[PDB]
Amino acid sequence: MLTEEFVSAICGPPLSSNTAIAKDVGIYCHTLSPSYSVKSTFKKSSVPVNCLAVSDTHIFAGQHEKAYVHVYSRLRGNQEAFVALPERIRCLILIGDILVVGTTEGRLMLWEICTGRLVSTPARHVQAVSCVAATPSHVLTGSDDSDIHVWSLSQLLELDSAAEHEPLRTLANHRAAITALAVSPSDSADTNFCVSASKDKSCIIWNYQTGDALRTLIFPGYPLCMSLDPSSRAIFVSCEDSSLYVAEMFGEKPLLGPGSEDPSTVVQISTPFGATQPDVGPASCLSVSYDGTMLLTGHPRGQIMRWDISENKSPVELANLNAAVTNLIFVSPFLTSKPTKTVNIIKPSQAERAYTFTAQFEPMSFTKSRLDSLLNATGFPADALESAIVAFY
Amino acid sequence: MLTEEFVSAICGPPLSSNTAIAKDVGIYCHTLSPSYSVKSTFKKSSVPVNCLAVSDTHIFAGQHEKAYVHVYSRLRGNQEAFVALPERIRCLILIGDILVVGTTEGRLMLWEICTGRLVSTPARHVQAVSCVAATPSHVLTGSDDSDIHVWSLSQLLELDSAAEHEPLRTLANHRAAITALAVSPSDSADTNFCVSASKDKSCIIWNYQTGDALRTLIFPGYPLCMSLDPSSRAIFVSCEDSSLYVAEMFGEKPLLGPGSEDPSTVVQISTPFGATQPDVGPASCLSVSYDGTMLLTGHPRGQIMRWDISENKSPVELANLNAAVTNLIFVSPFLTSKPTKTVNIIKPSQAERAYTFTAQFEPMSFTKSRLDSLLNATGFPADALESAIVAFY
Amino acid sequence: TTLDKDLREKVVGSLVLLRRKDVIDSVSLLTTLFPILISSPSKSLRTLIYTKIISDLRESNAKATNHKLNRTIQTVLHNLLTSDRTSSKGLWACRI
Amino acid sequence: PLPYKPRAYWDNIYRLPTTPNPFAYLNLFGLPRDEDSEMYPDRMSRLR
Amino acid sequence: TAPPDLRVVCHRLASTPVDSLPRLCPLLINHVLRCGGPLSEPQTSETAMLVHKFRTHITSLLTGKSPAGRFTAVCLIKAVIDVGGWESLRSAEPWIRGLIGVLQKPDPLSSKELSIVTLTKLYILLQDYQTLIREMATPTLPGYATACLQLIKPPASGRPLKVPLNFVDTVAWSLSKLVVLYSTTMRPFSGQIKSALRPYIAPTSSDNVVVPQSLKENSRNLLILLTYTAPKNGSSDEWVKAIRATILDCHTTADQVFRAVRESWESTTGYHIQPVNATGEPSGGGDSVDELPPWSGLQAGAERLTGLLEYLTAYFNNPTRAPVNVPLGELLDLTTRLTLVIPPSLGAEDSIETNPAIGRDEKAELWSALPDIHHAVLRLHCAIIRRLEANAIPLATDIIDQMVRVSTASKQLPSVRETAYILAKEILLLAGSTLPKLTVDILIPLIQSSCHDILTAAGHASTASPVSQAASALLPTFFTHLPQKHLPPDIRGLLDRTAILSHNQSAMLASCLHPYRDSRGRYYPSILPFLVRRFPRDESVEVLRSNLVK
Amino acid sequence: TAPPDLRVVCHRLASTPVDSLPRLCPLLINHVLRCGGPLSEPQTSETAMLVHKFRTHITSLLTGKSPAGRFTAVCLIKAVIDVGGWESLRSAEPWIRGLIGVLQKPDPLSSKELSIVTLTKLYILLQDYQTLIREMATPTLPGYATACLQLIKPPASGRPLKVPLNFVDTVAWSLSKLVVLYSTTMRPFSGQIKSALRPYIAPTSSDNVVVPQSLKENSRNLLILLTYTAPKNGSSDEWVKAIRATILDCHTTADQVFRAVRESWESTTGYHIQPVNATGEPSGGGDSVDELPPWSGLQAGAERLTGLLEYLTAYFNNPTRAPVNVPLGELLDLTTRLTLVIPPSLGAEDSIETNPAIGRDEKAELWSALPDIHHAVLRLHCAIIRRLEANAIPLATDIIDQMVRVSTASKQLPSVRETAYILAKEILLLAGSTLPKLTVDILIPLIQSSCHDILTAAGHASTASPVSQAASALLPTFFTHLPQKHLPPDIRGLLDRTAILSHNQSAMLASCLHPYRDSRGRYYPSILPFLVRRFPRDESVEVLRSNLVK
Repeated sequence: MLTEEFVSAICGPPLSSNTAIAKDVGIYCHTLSPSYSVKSTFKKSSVPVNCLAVSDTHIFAGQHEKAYVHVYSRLRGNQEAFVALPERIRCLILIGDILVVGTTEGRLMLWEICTGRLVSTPARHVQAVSCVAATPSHVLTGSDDSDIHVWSLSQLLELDSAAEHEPLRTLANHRAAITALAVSPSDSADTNFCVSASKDKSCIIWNYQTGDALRTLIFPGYPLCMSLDPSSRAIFVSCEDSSLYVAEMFGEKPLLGPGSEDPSTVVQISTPFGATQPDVGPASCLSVSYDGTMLLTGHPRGQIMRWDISENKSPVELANLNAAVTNLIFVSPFLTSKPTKTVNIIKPSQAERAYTFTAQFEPMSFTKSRLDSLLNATGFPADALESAIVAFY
Repeated sequence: MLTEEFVSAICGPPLSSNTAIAKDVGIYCHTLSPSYSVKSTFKKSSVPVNCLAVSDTHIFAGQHEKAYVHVYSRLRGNQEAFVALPERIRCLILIGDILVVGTTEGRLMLWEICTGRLVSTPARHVQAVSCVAATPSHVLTGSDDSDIHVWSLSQLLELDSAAEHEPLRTLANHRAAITALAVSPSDSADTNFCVSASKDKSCIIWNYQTGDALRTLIFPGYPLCMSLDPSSRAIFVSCEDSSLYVAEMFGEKPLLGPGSEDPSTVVQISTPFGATQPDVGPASCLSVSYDGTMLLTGHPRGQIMRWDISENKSPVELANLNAAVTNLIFVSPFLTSKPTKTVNIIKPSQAERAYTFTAQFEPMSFTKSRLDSLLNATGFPADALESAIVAFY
Repeated sequence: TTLDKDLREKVVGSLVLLRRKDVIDSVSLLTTLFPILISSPSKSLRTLIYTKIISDLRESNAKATNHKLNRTIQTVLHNLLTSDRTSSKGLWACRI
Repeated sequence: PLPYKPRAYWDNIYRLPTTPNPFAYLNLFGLPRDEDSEMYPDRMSRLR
Repeated sequence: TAPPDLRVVCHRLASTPVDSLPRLCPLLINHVLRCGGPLSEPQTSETAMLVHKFRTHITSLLTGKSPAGRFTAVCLIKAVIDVGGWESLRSAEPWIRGLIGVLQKPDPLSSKELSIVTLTKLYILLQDYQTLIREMATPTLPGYATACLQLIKPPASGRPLKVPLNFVDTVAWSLSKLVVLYSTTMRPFSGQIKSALRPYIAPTSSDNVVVPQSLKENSRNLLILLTYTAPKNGSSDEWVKAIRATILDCHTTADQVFRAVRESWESTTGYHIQPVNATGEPSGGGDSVDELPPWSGLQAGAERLTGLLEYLTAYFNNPTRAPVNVPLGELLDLTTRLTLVIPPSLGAEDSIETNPAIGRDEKAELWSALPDIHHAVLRLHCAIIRRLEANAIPLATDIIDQMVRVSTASKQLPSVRETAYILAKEILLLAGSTLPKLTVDILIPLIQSSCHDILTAAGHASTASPVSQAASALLPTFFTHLPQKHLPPDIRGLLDRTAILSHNQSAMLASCLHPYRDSRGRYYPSILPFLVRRFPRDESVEVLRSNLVK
Repeated sequence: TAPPDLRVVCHRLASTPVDSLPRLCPLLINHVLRCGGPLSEPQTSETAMLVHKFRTHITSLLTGKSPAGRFTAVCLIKAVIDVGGWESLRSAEPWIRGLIGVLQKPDPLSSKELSIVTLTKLYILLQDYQTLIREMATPTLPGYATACLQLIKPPASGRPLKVPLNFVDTVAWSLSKLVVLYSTTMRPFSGQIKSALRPYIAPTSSDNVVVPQSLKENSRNLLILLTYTAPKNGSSDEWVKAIRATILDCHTTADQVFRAVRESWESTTGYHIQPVNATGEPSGGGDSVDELPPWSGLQAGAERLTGLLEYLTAYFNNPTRAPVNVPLGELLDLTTRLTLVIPPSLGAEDSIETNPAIGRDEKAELWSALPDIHHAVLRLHCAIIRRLEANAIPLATDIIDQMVRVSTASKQLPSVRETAYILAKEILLLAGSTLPKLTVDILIPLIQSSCHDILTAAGHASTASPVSQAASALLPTFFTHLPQKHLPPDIRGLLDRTAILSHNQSAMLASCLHPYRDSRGRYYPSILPFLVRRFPRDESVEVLRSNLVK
């Protein structure tokens, strides 16, 4: 089949005194398919929830209650940077070549990992920015003040813009701290959506380009983390009562569509797809495989659980990392052709300089010639060979 | 300014002795937009229901009480051919360059107008074939035996055919004579459907490739004529109660789609969109405009009436033709590029001849050269110009 | 076809009057009148349009023979006859 | 503005137009329109 | 106030030396293309004054002694007739004589070729206005044809052509463009054109002259469009006579090519294979006008047969003036005969019947020459499919068998596999949705070969290849226009995996639109999670996701 | 036994004389490419005997005195390396020295070009095997480089090149392929290549030599990729120094071409407009190594600036060995300076503040020189977008401003409009979904111009112009990646009319999937009745029919 790989992160001290795993090790890179093996380890980090980001070249990991993002070179096996930020990190993600960070002070920062720019927003939030998500066009930031703000990426990344950055909208129907955010694959104004998850026992589906609250879902326990399936059919949600629930959006009673109910009508979900024992604990992080058949959870006692969505079988324990697994990210098994490779990163510096972009240019056949066809073609093209003959004669 | 045109045909003796309307004129060709006018006339024709076909070169008109098809050249604007088919004609359609004829004894005739080759199927229908619909891979023949047969065109028409042609499937959930057949423009195995109107006051929506009945609709009157809207959203039906109904596939109560009910459940339509007076008569034929916003209905009292779905619930008479209007067919306002033009037709003949195709080859620019770029490019191309300069020097 | 008779002969007479006042050209007037002449169902309209065409030809060729206009009209009539032999529309060209 | 309709976006594609005189802004089958005969549906163009 | 482009033009032509004017031709051409308004105005302002001066300078350069000035004049005339419209058209009457004088004078052949292109553009543009054909095109066109035929005529039997075959190609292209529009004027030159372009139709290895491909299709197009010049409306009769004569020439050449192999083919049209001499090399052709130039050798016979098949392809690639009777039955019989003789697998030489007297070296030459013949037959089938469209549904059944037999005979040939992929896509888009179970079963090795080519190019067993591109274009057709019920489950799984690994968005769209049904009725899983994750922001993928999930 | 293709190859090579071998070359190359099996096997059967005899024939032909035999040997070596693999790679050791001898001998230049192509392909394929590199490529590369450099070396100022510029282009292309893989070997030759290809980076009209675009592009690519051979990992430093020197050369040339106008542009990077004398024609360049050959004249300066802009484009078109610091601030400053010089409209000569000491001829030659420079700037922006994608989102706003300013300045220039359409498609696909109402309002005239071009091509205002093709490729983007809430109803109506009347199925689908809300919040009726009636069985409507799949 295809080789799925995933990355795990650890926060806190080791729970058990004696273990086979080394105590210092903070990041593991594994294989899910076809067999479980530990590809690599990255040495020193303590990553909180939603403070990990994986690219094809680097691994960014925020530290626990420090303003430090450890940057590790995935193509070299070592640690490249100890990048310091003005404020401590509550959450961080990576989009393209921009690390998007929500701080402890209600501040949103964008770090261009290739140029060195560090765009800072005014503190529109009044508590810590708990969760962050991004599109190619928008940035969603939900915090503990029951407020989620939508930001324009181009407006945030404008070079000479000196006016104070302001959110376009404020998705505010929640009444407690926002725990998780997820974003639909589409970016069109009429058909996209974003799912929130908060401590008000609920999840709200929004249209984050119009401000409309599309759906309200009540769980028996407040959600901790969630993940959409690849086909955007279901929202797998972990709750505080050690249970995994499935919110099927387009099923027998559609949450959205022509057969849906009124948006003011609230849908309550009470059927758990999966349950974990109090020994294992509730799932701290969720992630869904490339195919969508397999689901991985991280638990504060170190267990990694595989759940078969299709077969609906019992969960299977893969390995124990001896401490809390706060993050689980899958890397796509296929590769996307990108003409610029971020071999090295630039640390954030605030000084008067020209806008400089640092990357390595990859061969992408951006030019064409009549001799490239002769070289690449097996033998010669008939017309070119015949022209060569008549030029000879 | 696009011009929308339709072609009308009449049958039977004139209803009133009016010297203004010419007695011998059979077929009219009109303009619908921007103003109603009569462009052209074709004389000596009496066309019953479903015996009119039109294409950019020719008009085919099967005759009432004759086994004759009159072929009219639109380019020359006159009587080209009097094609005598061996057995009687009840209906005919045109699909490309083949005329498909449903006969009164239950046979199917496929006459290639370009090669002059006739294929006669065995009489699988024990009574008269009332309606015939065609797609470039299928032919659907519904007859008075309460049976509808599905045939493959590639199986019906091939070279050196000696085996008797057998239909692929038979759709016989009706209990009366099949009045009308319509087919969705789709050709996929699962997304297509066909709607069949019969004298048991029922329309059935079928998936004819799988032979499954998707929906059943009951009307107070049996449907005389029936047409689908261009975007495949709705069905317009006339009834014997002089009333015209509309049925929507994807409404609040959807007839088809995921929100639809079971196929065995039968929906009754009782809300009339429009109605015509007793002296007007029930709509003998129905046609839908290119945009789909407007409908044309022909009634046996001789008048053609326009229905505007959005604007006017009451239909508006365009003109009175003093004879029973049996067919209305629209012509697309856009010209279609076809590599062959059928300037002259070939009569059907039974003789031992090689398979010959007769058409005028249109200039489609299939051959391209490097000098064509210099010819059709304004000025000279840069590379050819510099090559010419170098070879001059 | 749909206008009132008095209004439509007034429109034809006013077009001929504009030709007399030299607002419009004889070729434009004749290309307006002739298809209506050959395709109109109204006998009175056909008669008056034919009369106006004859009057326009007489007034054009009265002071000097207009060879270009005569050639164009003769070519138009010849095309009308040549287009359809079985049609009865050539009797108008015959009468002209 | 009218409030949010949960099933308007897909019904605009899968249902017939309910607007009286639809496709009037296209003017595909009509005569070309000058400035006076052009339609100005919104108050922005009307005010301009 | 004349435009800056116009006054730059007049100043630069006044100041620049005539010999270095060809180097400044790219600048002057762009400036004249910018000069739109001044050239189109009807015939004192400075604009009109300098337009008159510019046209006077063009006439001076055209009638001057300098070949560089003549080259610049040809370029400027081409730009002016491309820009200035009807005024520049009617002010081009001396320019046509000057362009003929450039061809008549011993000027460089680049200047002659640009004059040919400019004159062709003139004669094409004059077709819009009826009076301009009366005044300019018809008086000067016999002179243009006389000059072209004087340049293209072989000066002597022993003396070869003084001009290169590229100039021959340019002349053939221009005359091909003009015989369609001016048939009755080009009628007297039909005899000299047909005799001049005779060797270039089906050149062999025995001609000792390397004929370019472009000259070959241009010669084919000219000799097919010369039927326009038939008097008393004999265009259709000449077209049918010529195409049937070409089919007869194909059969007579195929006898000499296939004399090694005993054929079981029979003719529905009634052609009988005449006996062939067993001794000596195969021979054909004659010095007569109706025949092609002679050839000797089996490779020469195969090249002649391939050229004749390409001539038949050009028959379907060129238009006709009047409706014609296409001999579809004769063409199908010819293709059936030429496809029934297949190359063996390794060790089937003893299995298939052969002539005993003929040489084993000639045998090896024959089965080395067969794939080119099958390639030409498949290309002819593709052209027939393209021209007839839905009228090739009667012909569709035999083309499938010919394609399958050819591809299974030579599946080691990338070109044969490629043209099989294009032909398969065409015939499946015409009649593929109702193919029977036997046809679906015999098309299975083609599916496996196409998927293998796609996977080999993707690396999941390379780079972009024509075979890979043809198979990638063919891949969505296996879902859209092939019966899924007749497909075995392994073929459907291979197609889905091939689409996923090749990242073919259209193939995944087609696979999700057409789900697979097994014998029992169990729904095979969709590949929609792959499609949405790979192409998330595509509008078709969004509709598919929002509709299939519901 | 032996394959028939190999048998025919051996028999033709035995029987055919050497002089007639080049006209039988398409036979031999095709049969050798068919014979992939026995050549790939390591090196008694008939197959092995024929392969040994065939390699002996190749060696004899390449060592032969006959240029025809040498040409046939070159083509046959290329075929053998293509379809022969690692055995042929090991046996091709004397073939390298034979090919270099063919280059050194006074042979025809087509044969030399094919030898160059064969050698380049051979080194490309040799790069895979590391032992074969040290065995073959390391000793032979100085000889091949020396032969190429003595071929393309300028003999003297008075003596022109004996070889044509297309052959120089082939040499430059081969060296461009080789410097990337072999840096240390090409490091001694880096000095001579720069002096050899200096006059082809930005040629002007004052050099009296017409230089081909392929030669220009290959010389630019080779002088950029020569930084691969920089010692001590100085590739990035030399790349930054070279691009900064190119930007400085653009600025200095811009001063000389813009002496006529008063510039309101103030640099944000540090450059200052040095005074330029107002007497005489503008001039620049020099004879030193660090600067381009001299030019004199405003049009020559415009050509120099355009060539330097294309050289800047080649920087993003070419790869880099190590990560490099791209001076994006300097590039945007330069493009802002070049796009702030707007040519005046008709009857607006007093609109632009200008130097009153410089005459009309220079002024109105500059007003014609600007559009080509602006087109080069737009192509440079297109290259930057195509290289960076989401890293150019910070550059999104002002490039739109430059594009709008240039398009409104040169609405009457089709090439400028076409390049503006390409750049607009790229920027709107990048960050067009969140543009504000002001940006939409300033992008409205480009929408109107594109719709007018499409309707002009469709005949609803003929062949398809490149401007029309670029606008039709941009029409769906106006729906998919543009805020429809900021769009006027007239613009949406014009877009829908353009899509329907031009039969753009992607645009009709985008209109159906991005409906326009009125002021009431109600959606406009969808185009879909037109899309189904124009393309009934297309994938566009087959996707929208996904609610019936079951």
